[PDB]
Amino acid sequence: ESHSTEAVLGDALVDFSLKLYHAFSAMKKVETNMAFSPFSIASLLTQVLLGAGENTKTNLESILSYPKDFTCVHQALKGFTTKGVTSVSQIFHSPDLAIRDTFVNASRTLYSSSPRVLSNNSDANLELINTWVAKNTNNKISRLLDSLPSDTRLVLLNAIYLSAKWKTTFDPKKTRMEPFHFKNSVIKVPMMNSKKYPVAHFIDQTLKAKVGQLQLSHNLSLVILVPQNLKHRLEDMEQALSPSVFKAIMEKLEMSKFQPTLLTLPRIKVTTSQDMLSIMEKLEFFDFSYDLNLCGLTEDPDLQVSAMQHQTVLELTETGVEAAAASAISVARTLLVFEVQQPFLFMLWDQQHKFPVFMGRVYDP
Amino acid sequence: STEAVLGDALVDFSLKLYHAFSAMKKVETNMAFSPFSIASLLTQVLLGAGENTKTNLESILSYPKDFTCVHQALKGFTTKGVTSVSQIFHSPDLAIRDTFVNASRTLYSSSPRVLSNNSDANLELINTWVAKNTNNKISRLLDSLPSDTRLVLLNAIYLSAKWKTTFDPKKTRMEPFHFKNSVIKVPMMNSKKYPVAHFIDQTLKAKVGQLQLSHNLSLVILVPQNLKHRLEDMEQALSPSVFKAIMEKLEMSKFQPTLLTLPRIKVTTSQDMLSIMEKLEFFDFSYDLNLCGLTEDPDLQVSAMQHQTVLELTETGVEAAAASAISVARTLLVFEVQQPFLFMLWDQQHKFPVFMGRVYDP
Ligand SMILES: O=[SH]([O-])([O-])O[C@@H]1[C@@H](O)[C@H](O[C@@H]2O[C@H](CO)[C@@H](O)[C@H](O)[C@H]2O)[C@@H](CO)O[C@@H]1O
Ligand SMILES: *[C@@H]1O[C@H](CO)[C@@H](O)[C@H](O)[C@H]1NC(C)=O
Ligand SMILES: *[C@@H]1O[C@H](CO)[C@@H](O)[C@H](O)[C@H]1NC(C)=O
Ligand SMILES: OC[C@H]1O[C@H](O)[C@H](O)[C@@H](O)[C@@H]1O
Repeated sequence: ESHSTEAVLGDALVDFSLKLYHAFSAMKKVETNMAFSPFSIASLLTQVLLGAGENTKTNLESILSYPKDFTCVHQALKGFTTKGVTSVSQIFHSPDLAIRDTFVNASRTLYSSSPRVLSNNSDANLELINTWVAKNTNNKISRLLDSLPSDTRLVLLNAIYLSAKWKTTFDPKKTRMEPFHFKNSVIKVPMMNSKKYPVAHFIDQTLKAKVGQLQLSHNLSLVILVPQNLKHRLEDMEQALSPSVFKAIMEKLEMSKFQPTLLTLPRIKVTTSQDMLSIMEKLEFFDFSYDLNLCGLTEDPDLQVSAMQHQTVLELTETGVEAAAASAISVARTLLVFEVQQPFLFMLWDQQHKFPVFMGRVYDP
Repeated sequence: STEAVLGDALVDFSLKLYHAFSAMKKVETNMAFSPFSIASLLTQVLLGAGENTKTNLESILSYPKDFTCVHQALKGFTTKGVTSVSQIFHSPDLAIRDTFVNASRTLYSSSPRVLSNNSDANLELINTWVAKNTNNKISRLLDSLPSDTRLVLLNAIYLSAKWKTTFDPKKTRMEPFHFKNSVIKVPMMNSKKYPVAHFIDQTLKAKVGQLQLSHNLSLVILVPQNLKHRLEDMEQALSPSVFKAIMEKLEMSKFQPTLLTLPRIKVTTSQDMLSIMEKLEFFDFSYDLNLCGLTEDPDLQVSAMQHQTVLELTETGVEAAAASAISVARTLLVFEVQQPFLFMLWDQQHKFPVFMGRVYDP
């Protein structure tokens, strides 16, 4: 019956994540930090897909990389949900718009929420939504929006942050201002260290890059892709990172073993809000502004997604669950390195379900 | 020819001193001393020894019979990487033979000095004289002299040489070291790629690490591998045979970029060497002392015999480090110095130990 679909969804999420990666890369400036959540965006879009028809249905399916009649997905996606994030995602809608019952049941069954309703005046809503996002993200994301349209009929939202932490704590006392290769200068940045941190790692020839997985709480890992030499730039690594490439990177990593290892990386501290309409368009999906068929969601025939915000917050500092083993006094028994000293690309990958929860990159902490 | 033979003899002598020094000193103490400069001072005295004292010194110093070349060889060995002072003083009532003073001048390029008249004038004389010719590194060689002093042997020495490769001072934090069974925090130097020749010796159960210094000197470090082995038991397992092999090995062993931590080495050790000579079973310097060659005077004894080593190895090097050591190029090789350890400061050219010692607590 289902089960099938954890695998199939898994694949589709990888493919989608890259699509977003590049589209995000594009909308952002050229040497910028970014972070976004393929999972939570895909789930929000998959919520919308539930009540899409004819064209909008086939077009979403296309974007999200789902095959035809992938009905199981809505269960599967709820099943995937990690407790290592706090992921909020409501469809709002104006009073003049009337939401179908058969949708609201299916939304409740499967997404355990349902479209909310906007107040009467435009200006009342902005405070509503920012309060509502703040409340259900425990104030991590307070201000999701700075404006709404005036004629707003259908708003999609998605705030998300990483609550998970490192399995293994980093000693804060062992965190100096060490060097990082920004642009062609060198800059000095807070950098975390452990003489023996547990690390699964290897080299990939195709990317010409160092791949480093680091364990986190809730069966999440952080996968880091740094180019090996400084002679390779990040941009050209991005453009060489196929979905086929990527999937092999993870199959490899699953076999690859965590071993005590000399570790430096920076404090990761990335927050990225993004008008996703721009992105959807960048992916060649224009339905959210014209020819939008959400029959399933509503009967109303003159329908368009007035706004679609995404926001990721992501801190990985020293704090871990478990304090480090054998005090890392020396580096006895281990003879391995992984240092992160130039701009790099990262997943935050679910190990259990084999898909990317977050994705991004760091040029400058 | 005698460079080889002297080389061997100096190794053997150095250990003999090591243990004797180990013995006179307390149990978990830093020490540092110079086998070369002590041996040379004793070899100066050997020049004018006769019958018994001659054969007994020869024995101690590990020289074979009729090793006449030695005095040249030893002068030839002298490194510019140290500042080594070593005078035989003597009182006015004692008369030094001419044939000695010429041979001393020829070979040791100095000659016995003479003491003032009153005991108390001499102490200031000698400490000034040692200060002057050691550029104030060793000021106060002595705190007392005997009263009836007739023959004083002295030897101050310090290491002027430095690391080939500088250590970054910015990269020197208060990191941990395993003193006693506690842990203490001590200034520790680091380089992600320092050039280091190293290996493991099973006999000692120890890490051996050579590090290059200026003037064809190296610093050889012997740390026990695990914390489970103590230093004391490593000392007692360190034969001359063991040691000589350690160096033959090291000569073949290659310097390679390597992850390095060690402490700041900062050791100064003054020592009444009579105590040592006795500890080595050489009693001539207080009775049955035959220095016919040095003097005709028949009622002769070495009233005092001081040694003093100063030894700083901090970050300062000749050459600043290559490729900035930004990351760790080629392989991860390691040598970390985090528990008490034993060291040579070894002449590579001539193959003998200039200094020897150990560090329990920086
Ligand atoms: O964990 S570590 O040794 O780096 O961290 C500090 C440490 O510096 C402090 O120890 C000493 O305490 C005196 C106060 O008398 C300070 O002058 C110095 O900071 C330090 O020499 C301890 C003491 O609370 O605090 C931290 O753990
Ligand atoms: C509610 O939704 C599920 C399918 O989404 C279905 O099993 C059930 O029949 C629905 N019930 C009602 C009252 O709509
Ligand atoms: C000086 O010393 C050398 C070697 O000991 C010797 O050849 C020479 O005869 C000595 N001369 C005198 C006058 O003492
Ligand atoms: O590298 C040494 C320098 O580091 C930092 O830039 C400090 O601001 C400066 O005062 C110091 O001398």
